[PDB]
Amino acid sequence: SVGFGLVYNSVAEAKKFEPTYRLVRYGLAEKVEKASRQQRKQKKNRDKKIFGTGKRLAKKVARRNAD
Amino acid sequence: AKVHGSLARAGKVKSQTPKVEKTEKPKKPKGRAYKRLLYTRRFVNVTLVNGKRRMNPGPS
Amino acid sequence: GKGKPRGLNSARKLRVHRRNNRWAENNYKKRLLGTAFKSSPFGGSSHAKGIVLEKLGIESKQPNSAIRKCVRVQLIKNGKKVTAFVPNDGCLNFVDENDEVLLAGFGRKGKAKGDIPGVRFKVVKVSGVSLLALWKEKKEKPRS
Amino acid sequence: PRAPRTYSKTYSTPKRPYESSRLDAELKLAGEFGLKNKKEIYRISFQLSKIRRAARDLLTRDEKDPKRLFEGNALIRRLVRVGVLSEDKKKLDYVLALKVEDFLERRLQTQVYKLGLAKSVHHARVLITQRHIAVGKQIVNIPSFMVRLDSEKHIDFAPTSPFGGARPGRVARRNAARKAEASGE
RNA sequence: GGAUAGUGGCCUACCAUGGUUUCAACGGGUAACGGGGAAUAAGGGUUCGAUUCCGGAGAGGGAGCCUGAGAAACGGCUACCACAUCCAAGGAAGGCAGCAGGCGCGCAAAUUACCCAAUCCUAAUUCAGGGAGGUAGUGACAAUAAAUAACGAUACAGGGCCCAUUCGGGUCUUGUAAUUGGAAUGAGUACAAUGUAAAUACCUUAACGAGGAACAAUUGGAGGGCAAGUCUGGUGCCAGCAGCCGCGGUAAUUCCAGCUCCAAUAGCGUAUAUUAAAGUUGUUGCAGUUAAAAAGCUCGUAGUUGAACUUUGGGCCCGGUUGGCCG
RNA sequence: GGACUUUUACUUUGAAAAAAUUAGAGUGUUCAAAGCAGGCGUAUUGCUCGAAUAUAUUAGCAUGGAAUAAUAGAAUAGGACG
RNA sequence: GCCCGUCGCUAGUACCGAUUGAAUGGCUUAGUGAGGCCUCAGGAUCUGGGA
Ligand SMILES: [Mg+2]
Ligand SMILES: [Mg+2]
Ligand SMILES: [Mg+2]
Ligand SMILES: [Mg+2]
Ligand SMILES: [Mg+2]
Ligand SMILES: [Mg+2]
Ligand SMILES: [Mg+2]
Ligand SMILES: [Mg+2]
Ligand SMILES: [Mg+2]
Ligand SMILES: [Mg+2]
Ligand SMILES: [Mg+2]
Ligand SMILES: [Mg+2]
Ligand SMILES: [Mg+2]
Ligand SMILES: [Mg+2]
Ligand SMILES: [Mg+2]
Ligand SMILES: [Mg+2]
Ligand SMILES: [Mg+2]
Ligand SMILES: [Mg+2]
Ligand SMILES: [Mg+2]
Ligand SMILES: [Mg+2]
Ligand SMILES: [Mg+2]
Ligand SMILES: [Mg+2]
Ligand SMILES: [Mg+2]
Ligand SMILES: [Mg+2]
Ligand SMILES: [Mg+2]
Ligand SMILES: [Mg+2]
Ligand SMILES: [Mg+2]
Ligand SMILES: [Mg+2]
Ligand SMILES: [Mg+2]
Ligand SMILES: [Mg+2]
Ligand SMILES: [Mg+2]
Ligand SMILES: [Mg+2]
Ligand SMILES: [Mg+2]
Ligand SMILES: [Mg+2]
Ligand SMILES: [Mg+2]
Ligand SMILES: [Mg+2]
Ligand SMILES: [Mg+2]
Ligand SMILES: [Mg+2]
Ligand SMILES: [Mg+2]
Repeated sequence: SVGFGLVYNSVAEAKKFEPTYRLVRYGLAEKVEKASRQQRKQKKNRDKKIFGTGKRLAKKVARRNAD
Repeated sequence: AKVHGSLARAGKVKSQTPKVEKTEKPKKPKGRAYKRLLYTRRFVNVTLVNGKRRMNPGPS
Repeated sequence: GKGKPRGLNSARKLRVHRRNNRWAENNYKKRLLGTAFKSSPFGGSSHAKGIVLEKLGIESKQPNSAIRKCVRVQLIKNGKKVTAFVPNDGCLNFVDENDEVLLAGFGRKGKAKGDIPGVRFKVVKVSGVSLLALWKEKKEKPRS
Repeated sequence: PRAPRTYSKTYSTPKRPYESSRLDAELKLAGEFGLKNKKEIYRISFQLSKIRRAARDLLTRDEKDPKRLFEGNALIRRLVRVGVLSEDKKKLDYVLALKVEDFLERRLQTQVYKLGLAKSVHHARVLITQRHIAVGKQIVNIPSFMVRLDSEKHIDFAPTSPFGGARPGRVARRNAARKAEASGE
């Protein structure tokens, strides 16, 4: 079997010059799991509809339950 | 000519040729083996040179 | 020299005269007039799918006495109307009026086949399936 | 938008489809070197056809012309390599000769048979396709491998399978399971 | 002069009468985006190129314009035209010839999946984003390798061959066999590790996994062209076949079947197109008395074509490149 | 640097020239279609061959040739050199 | 023996043809003319003549 190997001058270097997924294989990194790449896309888009922070948008829609 | 001649007989003969079913036979080898069988037939053993050479004879 | 200019600048006349005379070629003129796209019941396309009007009983040309069994089809992309033949014994019992069918040519480049006068196409499928398969038994004719 | 994956076809088919003479002449070839296709002959006669074409073209050029001398000599040395062209006949007027059986004779299926190992050319086919016989420890399972000169000596069973040592087969070892179970405990 | 980034009838004002054309202008057609190229293999050609790269054009159709270095931009805006969606009827809102997916259209064409790991691109930027792109699913578009078996035993039969006065079978294998004989391998299934961004497959590899019930090859064809039967049964100018020639009206070598046989074989038939065959478009290279074809006749412009003759013979020099007999 | 040159066709050799495709060299992707790799050791801290060549014709450029075929020349001499 | 044309039947193609017939696409006269852009004005307001 032929492959390819690397060996770093120290483990401060390995953790910095390595792919983040490689460390995963090894046990030198937790798989920071995240939302479906499309869920994230959709989170972005849902956000574009809101100009500013928005807490002022929760309150004005709380006047809705008056009209 | 004529374009509205009878249609009743469509499928006549196929419908009335008495069925007989295929006879279960030995299986024939597929691939290279089959070309082999042909070679030993056509050339190696040889059968009859009845004047010339025959391929599908019956009641010769 | 009989005819054709032999000279060294006579290349224009030599092409023109060739352009000219190509027209006497059947398939060149068919091609360039676009006879396909214009005449021809199909588009110029390989097959065409139409709908079955009446079931015909075409009597064969001499010295052949028989009844040839066909279908008048009305091409779907077209409304062009066409009689087509239904190959193999029976098979007409497969079709019925108002059915969909697939028509292909007869392999005579235009031109009708044998003793069948007028017919330039043949059926290939019906109600979605394959006339051939229905003949054998590999398939069966769809509900409606 | 990604580069064309290039490809080529590797056969030609008989112009005349039902030539009784060609037809027999082809079958015996198969029957001899254990082919399964007419294509296995077709493929070769195609390989042949170009080589002739190359050579034909070369010959037209001037004797001692650069391309002719370059590519001509290249073609010759390569044919020599696999052992189609003999050493004497080393000057391409003969690659211009050169029939199909020459090629045929140099397949791994044919060589595996020629000396020992196989006994009958078909057993030769089956052994190869079945992960026995090798070149180095490099196992080869293509009957058309075409054996280079320095390799003829290194055709032999592989360090695996039985034959070339180390474990019998799954079915033998399955009968050893029907010996010590019935008669023993 | 004005306008433009800037040349220029680009536009305007004055003035003039020019510009193109049988060496085909101008007009029409195009089921026309141009190119690199593709298919066909004596050569000369013929046909094709929406389509992985380069150029150009477009974003439902037109025009207009803001921003900006760069757009006459459409995943920008404005107007009209055509579609068209939501409503509380007041109004508001859309532009898949991006990726997928749907309708329609038709002979005709796949997933509303995963990822930024690679290739690279962008930003304030090593980090974010990227349906660019890559991954996988669908997939007999094309192209490559090539399993469906391999070896011995026996039973008569043989042809070899020494002898043959005559039994014969005997050891060299030719193989057709209705009991036989053990060996082999992956198609699959699957620990495992490899693979991968994560998976899947491939490459490896424990455990399993072949005797005919199989892990059981097809597709056409068997009168001629054209490789393969004058078998048997059926039909009776019917039913069907047949590219073409031709078969079928009661012994069918063409139909419908069984048997057997051929060809190509994981592929083979059919339909349409085109290329070769085609020297049936002919420059290479056709034909024209009678087969298709010399204009009734002469003049004649364009076009093509067009006799011979003008420094040739002789002398000197240099240095190359193959090859010979010698090395 | 000054002062002036009858026109052309043809052919030669050369430059300018994108890649993929095509032809074709090298390399045993297990074979092959492909790909542009790969190969050697001290396989413990590296050594090293590559990633050719050809074609690319019409037009434009540049150079050699002076056969073949055009062109222009001096006759009311308004000729040629000085 | 061969064979020609009218006349008669079935089926198919194309032609002529009242309908000053119909349809789609490309330009286009005359009239009407949105919109943005340029320009003559304007001046809610909001400042130091300008906006
Ligand atoms: Mg994201
Ligand atoms: Mg934000
Ligand atoms: Mg004519
Ligand atoms: Mg009718
Ligand atoms: Mg339509
Ligand atoms: Mg002017
Ligand atoms: Mg005028
Ligand atoms: Mg003309
Ligand atoms: Mg177009
Ligand atoms: Mg084109
Ligand atoms: Mg193109
Ligand atoms: Mg198009
Ligand atoms: Mg644009
Ligand atoms: Mg659209
Ligand atoms: Mg318009
Ligand atoms: Mg726009
Ligand atoms: Mg855009
Ligand atoms: Mg309301
Ligand atoms: Mg889409
Ligand atoms: Mg869009
Ligand atoms: Mg398809
Ligand atoms: Mg990123
Ligand atoms: Mg930071
Ligand atoms: Mg994507
Ligand atoms: Mg099978
Ligand atoms: Mg079995
Ligand atoms: Mg069959
Ligand atoms: Mg025959
Ligand atoms: Mg009978
Ligand atoms: Mg019979
Ligand atoms: Mg039969
Ligand atoms: Mg074929
Ligand atoms: Mg010539
Ligand atoms: Mg002729
Ligand atoms: Mg005549
Ligand atoms: Mg005459
Ligand atoms: Mg002359
Ligand atoms: Mg040149
Ligand atoms: Mg190149």
